[PDB]
Amino acid sequence: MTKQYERKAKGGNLLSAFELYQRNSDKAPGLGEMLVGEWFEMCRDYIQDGHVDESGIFRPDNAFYLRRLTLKDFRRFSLLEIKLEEDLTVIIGNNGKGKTSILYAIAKTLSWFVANILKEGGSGQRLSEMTDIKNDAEDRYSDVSSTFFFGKGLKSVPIRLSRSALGTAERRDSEVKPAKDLADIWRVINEVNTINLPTFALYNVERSQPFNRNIKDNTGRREERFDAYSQTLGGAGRFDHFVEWYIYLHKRTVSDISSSIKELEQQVNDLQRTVDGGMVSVKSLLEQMKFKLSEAIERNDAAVSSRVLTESVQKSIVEKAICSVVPSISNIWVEMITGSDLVKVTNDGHDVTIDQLSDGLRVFLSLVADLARRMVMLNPLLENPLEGRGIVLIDQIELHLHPKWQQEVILNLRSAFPNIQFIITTHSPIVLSTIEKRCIREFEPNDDGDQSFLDSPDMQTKGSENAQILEQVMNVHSTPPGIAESHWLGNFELLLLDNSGELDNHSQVLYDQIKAHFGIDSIELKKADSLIRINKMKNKLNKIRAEKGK
Amino acid sequence: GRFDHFVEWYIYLHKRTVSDISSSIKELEQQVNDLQRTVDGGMVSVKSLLEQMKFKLSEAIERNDAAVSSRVLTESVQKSIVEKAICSVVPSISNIWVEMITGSDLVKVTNDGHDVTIDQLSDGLRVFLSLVADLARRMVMLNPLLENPLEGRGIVL
Amino acid sequence: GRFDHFVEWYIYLHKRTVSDISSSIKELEQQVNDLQRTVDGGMVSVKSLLEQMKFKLSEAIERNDAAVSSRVLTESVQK
Amino acid sequence: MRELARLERPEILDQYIAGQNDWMEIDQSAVWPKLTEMQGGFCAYCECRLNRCHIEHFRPRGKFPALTFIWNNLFGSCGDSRKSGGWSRCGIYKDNGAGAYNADDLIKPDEENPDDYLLFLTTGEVVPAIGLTGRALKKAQETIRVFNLNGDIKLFGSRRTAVQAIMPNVEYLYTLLEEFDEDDWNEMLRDELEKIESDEYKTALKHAWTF
Repeated sequence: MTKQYERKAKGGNLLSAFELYQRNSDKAPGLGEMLVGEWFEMCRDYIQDGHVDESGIFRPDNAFYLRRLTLKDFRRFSLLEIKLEEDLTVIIGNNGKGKTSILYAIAKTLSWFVANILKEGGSGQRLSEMTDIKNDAEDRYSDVSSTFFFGKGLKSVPIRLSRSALGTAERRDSEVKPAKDLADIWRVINEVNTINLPTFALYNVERSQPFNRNIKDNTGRREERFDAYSQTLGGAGRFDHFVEWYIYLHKRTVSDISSSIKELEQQVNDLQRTVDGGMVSVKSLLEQMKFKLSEAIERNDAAVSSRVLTESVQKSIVEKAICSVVPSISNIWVEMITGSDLVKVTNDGHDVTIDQLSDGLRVFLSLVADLARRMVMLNPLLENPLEGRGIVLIDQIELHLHPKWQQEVILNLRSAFPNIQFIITTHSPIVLSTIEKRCIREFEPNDDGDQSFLDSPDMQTKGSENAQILEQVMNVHSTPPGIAESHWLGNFELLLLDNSGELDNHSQVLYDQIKAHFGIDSIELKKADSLIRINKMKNKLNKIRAEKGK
Repeated sequence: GRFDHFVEWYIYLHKRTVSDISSSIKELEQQVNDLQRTVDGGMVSVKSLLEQMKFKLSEAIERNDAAVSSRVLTESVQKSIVEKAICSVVPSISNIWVEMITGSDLVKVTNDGHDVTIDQLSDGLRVFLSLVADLARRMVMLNPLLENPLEGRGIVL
Repeated sequence: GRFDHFVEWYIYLHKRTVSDISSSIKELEQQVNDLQRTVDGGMVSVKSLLEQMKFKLSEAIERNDAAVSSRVLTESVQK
Repeated sequence: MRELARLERPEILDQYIAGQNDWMEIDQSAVWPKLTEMQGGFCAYCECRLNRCHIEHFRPRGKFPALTFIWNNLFGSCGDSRKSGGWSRCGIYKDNGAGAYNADDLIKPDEENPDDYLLFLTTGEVVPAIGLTGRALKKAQETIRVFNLNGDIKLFGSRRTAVQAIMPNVEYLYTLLEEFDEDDWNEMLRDELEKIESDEYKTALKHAWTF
């Protein structure tokens, strides 16, 4: 029984060494000398092995991603099976096809991972029993089944999330035990030695929110590593946490690390000045600063010590990520005015404060900044913490973005975060023009929920024109059919072939409408002119062929 | 906009359909439909009490509608004009109503062919429905004198 | 005592028993009895094309039995 | 569409007779090399490349049960029935969408010529041919209405860009009519008639090239 687990550990398995570690860790050394150590060393190798390839990107030996997602009686899906790619998966379809529901189900699945990492025996989010159940289904329960991949030793991590409507005879339940096991391995090896936890994030529609800038949310917690999991699957990027963390980094960079720690010891010396002035009478500030020293001792020791890298390097890395992914903003830095601490960026050469940034350049910075924050806080043992593993669920990456800026958004995101499995659900063809054919899942525009598969489009979308992607993949005309001014070339050809290619009474006046509408330099009039010449000299060929024949 | 105000005004306007507040109409709503249940014109002497039970109830519900058709708006006419505007503009919704077959006031639409709740809609059809529904509400309750209140003046950004 | 939950429960119970199995089956039975007391002599022309509501009486009898196929309080009996 | 040369009846379907068994009993692989020789591996309804394909019955099996095993009813279909819903063109659309139609209200590519009843324009849109009135005009409308040529986006846009991709070719080849002589300039059009058959769209480019 022990021998089978040791043979499985020799053959390669993360879970097989875990119960061995749990059964030999509770006794004394001598009986545990090198016994616990070899399984700890092998487990930490299986988490932390990685190599630098020929392109310079750190690639882990045991990548973590989601393989398959199965939705049974979930919202509008009868029984839907989706196979997800390793690096990027795009789900496209009309308004009404459940492509936000897919991200919602994956986020509900990842909530168990996040909660069980954060607290031992924790509980993640659960499916609702009012809206997520299919109102047409007669089984009155819905289950969401996912499979996770964590290397060759861990081929499958199953998880099911079940929910039954009220009134059922049998209470259907979840089977989140393998997610519990994997997050237990990560948490109990992280509590004793530092590792690189993965990033789980969901960027839903509710990132499109105004900035308040008067935000005095609870000061003190926004520098601890497990704060990076705080409301990370909520749907909205925690730009509040990012800007509080960035003011923390600016103050610590300009004061705490340039000329050592000073802002605490100056008021320590103030207390040593005022401690023997007679009657003391200062008990309100006698103790509220004394634990600030304890805070800076037991929280900054991780960030300065060998587990978490240098804070100035953290600032440089998050600034580099922001100016690399975010299109026109090229630098981000903080001003300290009398009574205020405000962050300003260089947008198109103009120093613009965050609150008056544009709504299409601020809700993408709210994504990139928060994502880069969570990677640099959760993956500190890397030269580039943006190369850490994780799963990120972006909903409508093309939100509030110009078509000029949609041509590089997913290229910039995949360049900055190579090891993140992005799962995006876009509407625009221009985003699809930068994404491979195999990375696209699609919904046909007749999709009442019965499909057991989502398949890629037939034509390649990586270099195709936007009109071709719109008119072959998304099933939309290039010129609108609800406009009588768009069918004028077709009516021109009908009225011109009615009278054998002569501009007699109808084709000439309709040509005048085309010329007066589209313009002299218009490509539509260019086709019209070319077809006029080609079809006026066609009667010459008709006469020549008639003379040859008879 | 105020989509919660539109939803509250919509369920209010549906519950007031068709008895209003003059009452009058409420006192011509309950007992009128209960004549044919009990005694039906007296031992069924004249069964329907002429054909005036149809044609909107002997044009006496229409008594508080003939000067309330286009001088002001009848609340059933207000509800029908808002419904027509929503189904005419907003895409992949072709019917909208309020149900209380359960215990809650909830509005439903007919997304594609499936009768789903507004909270069981998309996030791109519900936003456009909120815009069109709220704007059509403001036009029908700011233009009482019009035959079609959506043909009124205004500026919308 | 919560005279806030009672009002919601009461309006809930009135809503599920107004457009459902409700206090209208007595009105339907009285309508059928009053029509039958007059068409007994003759003139079944007012019964032939009003037979749809008389069949809808039995249709309203249908879908009610599942509410009373068990020993539990009906939502219109609680009210 | 195209003249399909109905060459020879295969001997696979001679043993099985309609009425005794349905269409599902025969294996589907013994008829496709017989059909692809005369079709070129093409749906002859959307005039259409077969990346995925199945066998389509020109007249429906449910209405005329003793017509399936004649071999005059078998053609290729743009797409396959295994899609959980299928496409909206060629063979699937007639059996799934559209509505009521008559057997004589349809054009059959085996003997009837589609050149003089329907007309492929340069914009990718099909129209009825000029001078056409009456029952044949109603047939020319009805075939397009049931086969969705004026219709689904992936067919209409692809046909439009395939015809529009050769417009400079047609223009510059035609503008040298006075420069070149008779036989060596009609040699260009026989070169096109030897060129176009290794493409998806043949009669649309025929209508774009000559008339």
